Amino acid sequence: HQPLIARDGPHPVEQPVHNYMTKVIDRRALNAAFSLATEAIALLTGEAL
Amino acid sequence: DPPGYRYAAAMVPTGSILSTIEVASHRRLFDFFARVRSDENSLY
Amino acid sequence: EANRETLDELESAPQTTRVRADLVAIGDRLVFLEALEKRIYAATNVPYP
Repeated sequence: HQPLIARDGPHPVEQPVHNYMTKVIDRRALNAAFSLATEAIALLTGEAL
Repeated sequence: DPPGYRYAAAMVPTGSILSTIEVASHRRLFDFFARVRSDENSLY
Repeated sequence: EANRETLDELESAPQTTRVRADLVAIGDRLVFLEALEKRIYAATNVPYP
């Protein structure tokens, strides 16, 4: 909401003003990689034990 | 040529390295130098 | 009412803790003055932005 300061003639008489505004979300992502190895899987599983 | 890193005695370390540096910067310092992704078989 | 109760004001404060960060007074303002490339970007080949 912008304000007003009342001037004097002969300046054209100004009126109150309003601004109505929206925005859109901008979407993104992040990444990481955990990779294991086979003989580390065959252990945890309880197989090679 | 050089002997492998010994993984079983690293499970109980003597002391902690203070510095934080990319080690592959200076490779020539070491004898056996291994760089590993998330995991491998050799460790096991 | 041309003046309302801001919906965010109705929230209680979250728990705060004591963290160590350099607070510089520039002009009239407090500012965190921080160079991150130690905490983050150390021994990680991503270049400092």
